[PDB]
Amino acid sequence: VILTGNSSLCPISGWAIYSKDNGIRIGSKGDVFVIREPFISCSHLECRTFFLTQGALLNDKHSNGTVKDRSPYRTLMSCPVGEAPSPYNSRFESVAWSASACHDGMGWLTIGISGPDNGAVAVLKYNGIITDTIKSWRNNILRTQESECACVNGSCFTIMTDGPSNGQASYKILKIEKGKVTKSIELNAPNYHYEECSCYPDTGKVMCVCRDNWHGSNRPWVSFDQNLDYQIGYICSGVFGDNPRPNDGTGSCGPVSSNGANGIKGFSFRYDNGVWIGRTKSTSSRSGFEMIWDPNGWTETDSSFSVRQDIVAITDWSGYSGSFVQHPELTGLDCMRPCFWVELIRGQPKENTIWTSGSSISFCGVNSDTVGWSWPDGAELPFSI
Amino acid sequence: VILTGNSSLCPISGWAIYSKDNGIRIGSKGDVFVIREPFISCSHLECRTFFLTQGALLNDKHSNGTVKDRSPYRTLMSCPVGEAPSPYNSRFESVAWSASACHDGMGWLTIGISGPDNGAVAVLKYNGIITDTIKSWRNNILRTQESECACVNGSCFTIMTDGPSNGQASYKILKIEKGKVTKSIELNAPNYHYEECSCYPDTGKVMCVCRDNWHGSNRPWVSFDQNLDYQIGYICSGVFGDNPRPNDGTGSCGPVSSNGANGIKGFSFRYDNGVWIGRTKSTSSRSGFEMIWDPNGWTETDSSFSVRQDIVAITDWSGYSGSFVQHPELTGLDCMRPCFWVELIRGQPKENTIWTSGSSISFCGVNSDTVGWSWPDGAELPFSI
Amino acid sequence: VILTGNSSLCPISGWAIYSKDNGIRIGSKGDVFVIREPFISCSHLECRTFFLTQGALLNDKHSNGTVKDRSPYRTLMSCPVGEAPSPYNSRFESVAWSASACHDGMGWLTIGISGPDNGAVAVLKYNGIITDTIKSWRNNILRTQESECACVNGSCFTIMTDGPSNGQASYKILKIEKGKVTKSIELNAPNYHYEECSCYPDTGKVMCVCRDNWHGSNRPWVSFDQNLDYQIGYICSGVFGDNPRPNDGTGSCGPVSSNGANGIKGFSFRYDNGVWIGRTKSTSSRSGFEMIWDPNGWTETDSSFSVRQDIVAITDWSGYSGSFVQHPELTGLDCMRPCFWVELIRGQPKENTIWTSGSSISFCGVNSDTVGWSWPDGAELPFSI
Amino acid sequence: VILTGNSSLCPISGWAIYSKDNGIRIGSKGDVFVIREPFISCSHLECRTFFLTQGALLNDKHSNGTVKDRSPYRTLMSCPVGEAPSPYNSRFESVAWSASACHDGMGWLTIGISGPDNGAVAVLKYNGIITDTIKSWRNNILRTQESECACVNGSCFTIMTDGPSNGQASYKILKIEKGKVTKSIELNAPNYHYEECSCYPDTGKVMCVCRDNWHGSNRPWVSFDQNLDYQIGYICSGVFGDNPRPNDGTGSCGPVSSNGANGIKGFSFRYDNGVWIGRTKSTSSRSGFEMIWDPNGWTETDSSFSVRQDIVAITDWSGYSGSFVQHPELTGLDCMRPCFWVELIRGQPKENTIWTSGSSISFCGVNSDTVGWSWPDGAELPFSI
Ligand SMILES: *[C@@H]1O[C@H](CO)[C@@H](O[C@@H]2O[C@H](CO)[C@@H](O[C@H]3O[C@H](CO)[C@@H](O)[C@H](O[C@H]4O[C@H](CO)[C@@H](O)[C@H](O)[C@@H]4O)[C@@H]3O)[C@H](O)[C@H]2NC(C)=O)[C@H](O)[C@H]1NC(C)=O
Ligand SMILES: *[C@@H]1O[C@H](CO)[C@@H](O[C@@H]2O[C@H](CO)[C@@H](O[C@H]3O[C@H](CO)[C@@H](O)[C@H](O[C@H]4O[C@H](CO)[C@@H](O)[C@H](O)[C@@H]4O)[C@@H]3O)[C@H](O)[C@H]2NC(C)=O)[C@H](O)[C@H]1NC(C)=O
Ligand SMILES: *[C@@H]1O[C@H](CO)[C@@H](O)[C@H](O)[C@H]1NC(C)=O
Ligand SMILES: *[C@@H]1O[C@H](CO)[C@@H](O)[C@H](O)[C@H]1NC(C)=O
Ligand SMILES: [Ca+2]
Ligand SMILES: [Ca+2]
Ligand SMILES: [Ca+2]
Ligand SMILES: [Ca+2]
Ligand SMILES: [Ca+2]
Ligand SMILES: [Ca+2]
Ligand SMILES: [Ca+2]
Ligand SMILES: [Ca+2]
Ligand SMILES: [Ca+2]
Repeated sequence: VILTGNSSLCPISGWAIYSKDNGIRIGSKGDVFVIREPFISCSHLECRTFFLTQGALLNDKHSNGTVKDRSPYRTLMSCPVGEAPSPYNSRFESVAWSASACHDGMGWLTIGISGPDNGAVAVLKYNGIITDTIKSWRNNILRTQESECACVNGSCFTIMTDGPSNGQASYKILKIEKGKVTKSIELNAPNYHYEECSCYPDTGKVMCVCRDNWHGSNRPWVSFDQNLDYQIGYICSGVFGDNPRPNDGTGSCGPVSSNGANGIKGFSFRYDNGVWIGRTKSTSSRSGFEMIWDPNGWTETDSSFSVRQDIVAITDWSGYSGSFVQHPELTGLDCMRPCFWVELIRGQPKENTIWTSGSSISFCGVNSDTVGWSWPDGAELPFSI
Repeated sequence: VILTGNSSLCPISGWAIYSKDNGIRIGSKGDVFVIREPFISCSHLECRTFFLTQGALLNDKHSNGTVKDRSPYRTLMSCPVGEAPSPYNSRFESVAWSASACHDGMGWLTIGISGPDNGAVAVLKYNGIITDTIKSWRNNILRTQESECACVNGSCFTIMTDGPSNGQASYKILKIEKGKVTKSIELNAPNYHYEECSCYPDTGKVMCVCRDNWHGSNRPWVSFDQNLDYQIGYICSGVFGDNPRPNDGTGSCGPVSSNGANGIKGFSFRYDNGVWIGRTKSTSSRSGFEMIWDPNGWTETDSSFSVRQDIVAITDWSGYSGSFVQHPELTGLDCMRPCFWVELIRGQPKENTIWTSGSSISFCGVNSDTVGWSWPDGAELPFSI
Repeated sequence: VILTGNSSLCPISGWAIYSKDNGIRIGSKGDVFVIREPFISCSHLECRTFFLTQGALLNDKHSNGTVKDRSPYRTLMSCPVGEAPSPYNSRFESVAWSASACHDGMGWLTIGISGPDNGAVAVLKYNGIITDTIKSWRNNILRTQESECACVNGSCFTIMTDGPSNGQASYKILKIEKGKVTKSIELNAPNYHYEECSCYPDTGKVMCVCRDNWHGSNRPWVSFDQNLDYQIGYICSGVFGDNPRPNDGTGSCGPVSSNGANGIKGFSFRYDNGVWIGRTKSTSSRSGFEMIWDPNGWTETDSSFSVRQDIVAITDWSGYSGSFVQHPELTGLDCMRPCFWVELIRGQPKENTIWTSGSSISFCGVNSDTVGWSWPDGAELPFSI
Repeated sequence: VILTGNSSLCPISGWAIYSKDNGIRIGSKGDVFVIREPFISCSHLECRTFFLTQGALLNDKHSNGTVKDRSPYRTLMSCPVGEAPSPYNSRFESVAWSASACHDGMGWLTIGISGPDNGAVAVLKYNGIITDTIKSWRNNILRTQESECACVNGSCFTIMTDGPSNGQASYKILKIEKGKVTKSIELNAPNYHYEECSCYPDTGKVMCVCRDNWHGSNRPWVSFDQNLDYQIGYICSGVFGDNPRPNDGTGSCGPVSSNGANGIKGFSFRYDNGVWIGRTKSTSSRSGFEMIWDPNGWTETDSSFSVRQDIVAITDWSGYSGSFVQHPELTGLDCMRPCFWVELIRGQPKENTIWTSGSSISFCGVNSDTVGWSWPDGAELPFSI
């Protein structure tokens, strides 16, 4: 089976809870990796949580966070959805301090970037075998999604950035077939900033919603077909999606400069001119999480919206979030099902531990009754070490 | 292969021990979840233990049992029958503080209820994919079996309650096909109370024996066909099945008010006008367990019975119990095999630990020689934390 | 595939080492069961180590050996050959304080005896489903092999004993087909004593070599065809096989009374009128282990032998031992391959720990070069708890 | 599918990182074996890490490294590539203090040598079943590759040494078919010394690059066809491959006596008259690692080379290294892909711990962009025990 990727997004009314791993609570006693970016991706058969670890466990001296983010120890691993990430249940994928993965219907593509800041190399694997490499073209921290790539009709697609995180950088779309790059194009995007894209397939094309770390408190997007013919923009809604951000107000279809520097990995789903935005509840802190349906929010700049569904209370820590889909080949549906995961970050810099880790929760979009609540991490910090 | 569910219960004389997990004894040293309701359910290929955890391990601070029962941390997980429930051998099923699961011959149906007391939502999954949701209709702790649902001819069936635990509530039978609710009916059951139903298939229909928490010390039952044409009653035997309960005496085919408030999840199997009742040995405490064959106990009110088989001594803790079956498709028999599990609850409120957990034992009904004994939990409490 | 069991034992010259699990050394730090009787049995596909645990781990208070041997906590579990027996790698088989298991080519038969001393019940499972039970007929500790049953032509065979361990008891051969007892016969064996038989298939029949705990320092044997037509005797060699035993001398084809009380589970392989005897090196202590080829030792009473191969030095602890075979269906050979395992018992009563456990080693018979050595347990006792 | 082994080495420009297990960092907290020689080998389906353990865990008293290398506790085990080697994820292979393994397309061949120094026996297994033994022919530490054997056209091939480690010894090539030795030949190699060969298939033949422990600071090699018609030599490059070694200078096509005694397991790949040499960065210590492309280094004695790629910085420990390949049957390529692993040795003698263990990294040769870096072990020593 190659996933066709030709279906359109399912009609939905809200979000039903799909998983919660309690990784940090369990890690208080069990042997659980210190992790970041616990992104989900699915095949035609099953779903997995991918993550990066510093190859260190919770409640151990090696969890000391002072280790640079981009270390030679960092690896991309995966485990079944909803399980604490342990060396006893986790598959090794790639050596990586920035990553993506996705399944095309026939096998897993994983992308893992390691190496020095001035010459990082992305190693691409398909079915665990090295199939290609991509080296840094601007010599300044080649980096990728930290969530699932998108697959349509036997090709898979991702976005990579190279250059400053605080100014203009360079952004490329890659088309990958059985783990080999067969096409790429650089975005002609002056004044845009793309990091940490959340990309999903929809109607034979791909939509990516990303993080502007330079000068945007709304989210940039890029969409493209199988030929890499692309469009770019920012989400117009005055319901601002980044963190930090200003209070909701008048949006812009370009980068909103107020509170624009810095950011958080996030996602959104476009439905016609409307948008489901996932975002933190706080405008200043990585706290809380909510889903907002803004029926004109893709193209219109008002701060009006119609539905809010709570996911994590503002009194609890959240973190990165990303899209994942479930294809008809997996679900038996006639439409592409949208889902998302949230990383619940504990420890530094907000809390007094030597380490920083996340646990995860995830939700799937359904057209049936749902409810808002708070499903926070739940660990009591500090631990012993 | 869909399970037909058209066979009648096997002729049996007694109960042969099937499993014992020693979960709590193992968890004194190993990495074992704090759990409750370790219910067994089987496919055409294998049997699993399902359970709810607060996503915390024995001998750890997060096991602190002051946490609400209905917490956002609670998850339904499963592991192979007879193994200690660990993060290293347990599959994630659903986020849930009340649950059921069963296999239809083709895939697993899991039902996990989470969300707030005033608006809980049951998430249904078939083969791990969300297929439906059911929202609270009385805004008062939507809740379900805590043991296996029953499947017949490609549909599976369960009971949900919404409303007070100490007065009249609302009870519904759900018919589910490949994870989708295709029919439901509310029981017209004034003066009845149904919680925590133990439901099994028998001759193309389903029988549920439940817990009246309001005002009955005998057990309510409901039976129904594939169309949800139902019958209701209480078990007539003066061999009372609930805990607490009075001493054995004259029964009633309606709710026996003496010691009727409160209760424990349990089960019974109807054979003609007779009944096998599983029950605690104590009338006041969750202590001991025994199987009683009362050959007229379904419909007659005397306190006479013909066989008692000891399962757990009165000097040892017991707990929840439930039915599960093994279908002909699994066993190769021409009849439906009755089995049951018993949860052996340790810790709070009876014992001085910060936590409450159960281990489990299980038995299958056989027409060959058996013996009574005591197979208790066996852990030495307290631990270290 | 049903295993035919029609081949004869392979020609061999010695024993090549097959596995060593280091269970107790690993258990010093890891989560490893306290176990006894780590017997191996194989299918047409793979080999497993079966064992009994008290459902307690090494370095834990629950390992306290003062627990009766015949406890309600004891379970039969299995793990892959050569792996430390852990709750994280071990399959649950049966609740049992005495056990057997074997594969017929189509599925696993397990036999697990639990219950009280005066009315123990053997639960038989095939493919993990209960298929039969056998209750104590003398009301005095029904008990079985503690090693693999033997399968020939789709039937499997075992020996059970009921009665005194220090005087005349009752001994039965059972023929089991797909987990159902289809035939049994009681041995007419006055003055014989059979416990803990080690039984293997050979040329369409079964040979069992056992332990006389009453008054024999040589080993009793029983052989039988598929109809349960049997013969009985004792191994004639003056190379005495039990522990304790006298120094080698003149044997007897009946029970050798000198040092005859007490014993140890062991095995031997008959080749024509010759015998491969496995035995401890000490005559008084469960110390050392060696294989001895006595070319006339089955039928003749001299103490002469031709080959000794060391297995464990006399300065190291050994323990129970048993036969297992590998059938042509597994190996591709034209003959039945003999193998054996040895349990290396550590702790009480010989050593100052609260617990008693064994690790294991195993060897297969080959017609190619081999060498004698010592492969002892290797743990340094006591542990922390 | 038998692996043909008829393809020639893939054209490559550099080495892409394939795995990193972080074994020692993880073992600071988790249950991880003390290991040595973590060699990788692959089938037509997957790659595994094989390793020797003393059957003891990190942070435990049994890790005490005063134990002989050649102990009866040492076992060959395997786990998936990139996972910490634990008792919970590792398969048992053989009892062994020296080993090799490889897959022929149909099953795994494992070779494990145990027994005393004066009479060691190699036990060969195919699909886990004993298929042959080879006994010491010089009664002086029979020993083998400590990395994968090489398979071509249904036969697999290895090298064994018997005799002094500090003088002339005896060297044999073995040809093995389905686990059975079908041919062997002794090398007529006066004044050569072969230990710890790294052997790979290439164009229907096999090339082994080895360690001269007697009197060579360059590496000896032997190549042979399927008939065991062989050639011998030393790598001519003045870029010396052993450790210890002199500074680069004039090489020799025979053994380079300067700093020739002692050595380290290593590998090299021949391309035409050129060579990729993997080596430590230090000439005196097992520190650093680098890959050097010397385009005439197989046959010419100059110290010129054209490419250096850094793998581990000189300020970090390295250790043993070996070749492994990925066959077309696995990769879908039309050429034989070269890979290598490096063992990163921590503990004794260089560091103050009771133990010595290695973690691992591995790389595959690619014709696409790569980068040099340092991917060292990363553990902070000592631990607690
Ligand atoms: C998590 O990682 C952190 C970074 O690695 C650790 O913090 C560091 O701790 C070290 C202690 O090893 C400390 O080192 C220096 O501290 C002083 C500088 O302000 C200085 O006085 C010290 O110099 C003395 O000691 C060293 C021996 O290491 C000798 O070489 C010197 O001659 C002298 O005697 C020393 O250089 C760092 O300051 C500190 N890093 C920073 C910048 O925060 C944490 O310890 C670790 N956390 C845990 C819990 O392990
Ligand atoms: C492994 O299991 C063994 C058996 O269970 C334990 O040994 C037992 O330890 C207990 C202590 O609980 C001991 O109990 C009695 O000891 C005295 C009899 O000689 C007697 O003075 C004691 O009576 C006092 O204490 C009890 C409280 O438990 C009160 O009820 C009394 O009123 C009085 O104050 C007590 O009854 C046993 O003697 C002993 N068993 C034997 C026969 O060896 C081990 O402790 C255990 N090992 C470990 C390390 O845990
Ligand atoms: C358990 O939790 C409750 C409420 O949070 C608290 O009062 C109590 O101190 C806790 N117990 C322990 C031992 O931490
Ligand atoms: C390690 O073993 C040696 C020899 O048995 C001994 O001399 C030493 O004390 C041991 N080290 C430790 C820390 O136990
Ligand atoms: Ca921003
Ligand atoms: Ca709007
Ligand atoms: Ca532990
Ligand atoms: Ca009640
Ligand atoms: Ca009655
Ligand atoms: Ca005896
Ligand atoms: Ca003799
Ligand atoms: Ca050398
Ligand atoms: Ca050169």
